[PDB]
Amino acid sequence: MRLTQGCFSFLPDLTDQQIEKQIAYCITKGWAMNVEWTDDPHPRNSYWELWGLPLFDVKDPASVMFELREARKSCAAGYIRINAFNAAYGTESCVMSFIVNRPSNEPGFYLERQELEGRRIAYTTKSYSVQANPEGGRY
Amino acid sequence: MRLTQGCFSFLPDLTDQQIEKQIAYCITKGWAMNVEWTDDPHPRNSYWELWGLPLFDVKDPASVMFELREARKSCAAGYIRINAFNAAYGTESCVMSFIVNRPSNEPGFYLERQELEGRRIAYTTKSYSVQANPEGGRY
Amino acid sequence: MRLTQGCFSFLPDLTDQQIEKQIAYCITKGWAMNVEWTDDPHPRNSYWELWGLPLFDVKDPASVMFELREARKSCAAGYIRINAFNAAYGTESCVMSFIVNRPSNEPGFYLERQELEGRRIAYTTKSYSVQANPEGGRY
Amino acid sequence: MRLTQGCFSFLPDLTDQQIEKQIAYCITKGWAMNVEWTDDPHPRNSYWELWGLPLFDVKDPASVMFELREARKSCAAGYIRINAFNAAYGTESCVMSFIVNRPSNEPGFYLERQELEGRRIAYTTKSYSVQANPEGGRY
Amino acid sequence: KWSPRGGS
Amino acid sequence: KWSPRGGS
Amino acid sequence: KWSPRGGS
Amino acid sequence: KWSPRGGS
Repeated sequence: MRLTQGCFSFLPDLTDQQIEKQIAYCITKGWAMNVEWTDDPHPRNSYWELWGLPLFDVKDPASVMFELREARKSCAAGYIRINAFNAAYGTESCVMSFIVNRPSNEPGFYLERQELEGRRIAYTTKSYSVQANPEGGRY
Repeated sequence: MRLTQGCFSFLPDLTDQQIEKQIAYCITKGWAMNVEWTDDPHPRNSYWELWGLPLFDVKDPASVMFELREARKSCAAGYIRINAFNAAYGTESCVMSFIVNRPSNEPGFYLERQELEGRRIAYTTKSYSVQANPEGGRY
Repeated sequence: MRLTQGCFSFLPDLTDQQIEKQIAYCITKGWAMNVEWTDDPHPRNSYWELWGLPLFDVKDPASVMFELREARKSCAAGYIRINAFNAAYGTESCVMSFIVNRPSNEPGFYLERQELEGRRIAYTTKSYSVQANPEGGRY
Repeated sequence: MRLTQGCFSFLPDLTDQQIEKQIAYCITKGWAMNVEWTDDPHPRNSYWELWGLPLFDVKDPASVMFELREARKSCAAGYIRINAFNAAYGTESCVMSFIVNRPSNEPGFYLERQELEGRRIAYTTKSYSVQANPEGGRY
Repeated sequence: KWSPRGGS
Repeated sequence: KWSPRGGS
Repeated sequence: KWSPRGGS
Repeated sequence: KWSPRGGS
């Protein structure tokens, strides 16, 4: 299965030239950029692991491209994403996020159904990779 | 274990001639026919996967038999079922459903018991095939 | 681990002569005897599988011994137990129960702890044999 | 992963000479010492297994060192800890606890998320070693 | 290979 | 083969 | 060896 | 054999 989190997941994996252009668009706005990693893709897993501090006043995509290259050869198999933050009054939140690295294959998830009162069910979403191996060796 | 969902599961697997006769009975009533597939046989799994659109005005079982033949050679190991729908005022629901293809072997299910207040138990039914492999490779 | 259900589980496995004596004691009271089997030893698993009907008017332990011998060579690896019932007004319930056959080895159980309100925990007891294989192939 | 329970887990494993000094500090206060073992490291697992009775009036660390040596060569792979108790009015509780033996490697834990009312989640912490093998053969 | 390993 | 694999 | 064994 | 199989 293909994980569909992010804004461009219905398009093929993007090339390095494609990635650089999107970065160039966020810096022209004045946004701060950062890179994150994880091996637990549950949709409610809000905090991915941080790769260094956010690049606040960097004004050249080459600096962002370099950091992503490092993580790629340094981190274990899993997922990597690039985010952009806007600290303007009225926003003070993230304004863009897309995946930029995936594992060789992802088995996906399945549902568990606990029966409670009347006809009500309490659902739990479960990951095949997580349940099988500890962090660092899931993919 | 043998899954007992459907109207003829206490009888041996039906032959192609047997299946054709039941189809001929539903079309003489004017019902619409469709074919579905799944690899998760939980009794509360209401939505199986659809194989094309329902055949509304087909008036010859040969058309239904052909579609079933295709699914058999196209879909992965699992279960296949044929349903008949009646859109008449007062009904507007399914009026027949039977299994027409099974996996080589089905391990079945087991129960988990969570203890709550007093002597009350919250039960959960679990499938051996689902918990072991992702969709597409369970059988 | 050794399962401690039954009235004589803190004593070594009983010999056939030992079993026959206990049966002789229950029939002298006028009780009805029966034999049961299971491969799920959860302490809240109330209904084991029945081996034929209860022997109501049998007045010779040899009849009970014969039936147990058959089950031993017929049933799959697991547990077997003998029960005695008293239908007298004021009782109408079981009055004796002991294990008479065990698997080569039993791994046991472990606890799962769900955290709810404040410091409360909802506990669930889980069997290693059950979670691993379907009924018929657990031992 | 390294389990961080205990007062000195952010320091390297302590040598025998280091351990003896800490024991000498607790006896100078008049405290009672004991040794415990477990193969289930859940943070809410309050009762570890006891190794003999507590040493109440022993006034020489050599007695405590000897007992720890025995457990090390007698118990299965897992964790061992030393505790000190103060029975003075106003306390009557443990006043020190540190780990003194670890398994060759520990995979750690993962989280399960059950969705309840609104946006509330009920969390459960799960151990890889426990879920895989019975007590005695987890490490 | 990953399908026959489990779920007999 | 599927019975001795698990549940020692 | 413990990573490819499960989670295909 | 049943201890090193799982729980690396």
